[PDB]
Amino acid sequence: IPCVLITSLAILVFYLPSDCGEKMTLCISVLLALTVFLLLISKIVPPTSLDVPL
Amino acid sequence: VQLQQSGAEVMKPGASVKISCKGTGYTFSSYWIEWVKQRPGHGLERIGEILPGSGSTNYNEKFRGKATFTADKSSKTAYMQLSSLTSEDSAVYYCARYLPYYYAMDYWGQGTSVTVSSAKTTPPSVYPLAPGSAAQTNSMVTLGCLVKGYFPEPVTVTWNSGSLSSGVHTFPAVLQSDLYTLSSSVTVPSSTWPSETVTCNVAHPASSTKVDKKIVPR
Amino acid sequence: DVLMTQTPLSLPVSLGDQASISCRSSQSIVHSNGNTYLEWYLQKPGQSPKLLIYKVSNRFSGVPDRFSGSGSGTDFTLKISRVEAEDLGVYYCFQGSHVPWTFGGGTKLEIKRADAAPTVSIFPPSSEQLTSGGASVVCFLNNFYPKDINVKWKIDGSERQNGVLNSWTDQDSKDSTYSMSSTLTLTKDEYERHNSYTCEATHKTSTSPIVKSFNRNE
Amino acid sequence: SEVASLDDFTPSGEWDIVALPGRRNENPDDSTYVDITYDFIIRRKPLFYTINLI
Ligand SMILES: *[C@@H]1O[C@H](CO)[C@@H](O[C@@H]2O[C@H](CO)[C@@H](O[C@@H]3O[C@H](CO)[C@@H](O)[C@H](O[C@H]4O[C@H](CO)[C@@H](O)[C@H](O)[C@@H]4O)[C@@H]3O)[C@H](O)[C@H]2NC(C)=O)[C@H](O)[C@H]1NC(C)=O
Repeated sequence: IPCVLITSLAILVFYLPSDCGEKMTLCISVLLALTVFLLLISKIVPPTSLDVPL
Repeated sequence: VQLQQSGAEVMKPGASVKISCKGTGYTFSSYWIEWVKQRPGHGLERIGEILPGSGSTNYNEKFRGKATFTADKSSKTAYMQLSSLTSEDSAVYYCARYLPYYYAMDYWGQGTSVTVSSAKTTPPSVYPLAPGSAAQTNSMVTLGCLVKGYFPEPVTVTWNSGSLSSGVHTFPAVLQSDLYTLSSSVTVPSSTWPSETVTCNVAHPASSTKVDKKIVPR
Repeated sequence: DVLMTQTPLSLPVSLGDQASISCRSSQSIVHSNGNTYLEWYLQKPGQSPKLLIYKVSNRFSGVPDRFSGSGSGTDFTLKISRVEAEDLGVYYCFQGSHVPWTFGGGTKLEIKRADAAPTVSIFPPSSEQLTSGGASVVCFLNNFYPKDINVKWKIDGSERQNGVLNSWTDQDSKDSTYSMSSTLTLTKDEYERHNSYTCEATHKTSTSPIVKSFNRNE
Repeated sequence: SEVASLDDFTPSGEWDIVALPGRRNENPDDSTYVDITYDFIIRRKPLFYTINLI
């Protein structure tokens, strides 16, 4: 559920006006959170050669 | 040490092949088995290798998906599986023993011949040859024979109990449309040829054929 | 995949002459341990390949001392000091450094000697061909050196190309010469309509193509 | 044998066996020394670290 919540914010950057001056904050924060969740999941359930977790 | 391969095989296009290499006299599970393809034209191409001890396998770029290796630990043998077959796959396959970064490919299999075609095991159709009606008959003349519609290979072309061991020019077989054809030549004394009898014995062990058609001067 | 290139594709050299085979790689094939894994093989006709050299500075056991290798990260050369008839075959490169391991392109080796002119001959079809319902026009070209040989099938002044067979033999031993034979299959309705038949043979020894023709109408 | 046996080996899944040669070594200057050394040449399967780091 947290992964889906973070993924759902990936699109909002394109509805955000360029005048507010916050596009970079949003997209970089989303990328950070995604990288962190990937690393945690890999610590828990390692992706080996034969199969990668979906 | 000995590496033993399966016998030759003949099958129609679109089928699948499973040839095997069996090794004895050494630790089978601890050596990479290298599969090498040699198209009759020319060139040695390496399909891949497998390590029987584990499941490790590597395939060359040109053969990914086309070939698949398997090995049995209990029985000292490894298998190569060929996917949907075509006329281009007609070649002789080798199995060799290899240990990377150390002594290499010091023992090979005998070789397995795989031929692909739609033809059936037709019997040989041997024909004789005679000098042209209007030709210059020199003191030395040649002699030859033709065989057509023979399948599969090989067909042994020999003279009367080795009558002419020297001077023979046997030529490799070729495909005309779908069947194989063969040709041969020999040199004999013009004076002696009428005196005695010489004939090209044609044998097709794959079809159990042994014929003999004498060639008489025109 | 690392690509290995061998030159020359052929190296005719008389007995007792030094023979050098060059080998080049797409990338450097030096390994981290300090060694470079390049192997040389020799495949005589009708036999499986035989190992000759590995880790070029080194040499396999049982081979004669006339062989030797050398080279740097990308350029390697094999050397044969004093050749014989037992050194005839195809020599291959093999790099064992980078996965996947690949073979060289091969390089046939021949022995050069006094070229000999061909002994041409044309054999018209036999009566058995007539009975069966075909016409096997057989043309022979034996004992010609070097490989520079060509045949033109001209009938009634018309150059016909389709349906022409070409088959030659490997270098002989006693005479060290090749042999070639181009047979021309013809059907009865097609065979008899012509009145003249010819099988031109062009060779370096005789620049003018040697002519062996006959007329069906007699 | 010149190599170690793999007759009862279970594959690892994160390391790949390449070669397991063995060699008997003697010291020419000692004459009381002898040993047998096995080289384990192992190749990493890089999917996990590829995905997680590269
Ligand atoms: C894995 O690590 C081990 C341990 O470090 C390593 O073993 C060493 O390998 C080298 C290379 O083969 C050995 O050095 C060679 O030893 C032989 C045996 O006497 C010599 O003949 C060699 O010298 C000849 O060949 C050289 C290369 O052609 C020439 O440059 C030289 O002039 C001679 O002609 C060479 O000295 C070394 O003895 C071993 N050491 C031990 C303890 O076994 C192994 O190679 C590594 N493997 C991999 C794949 O990384």
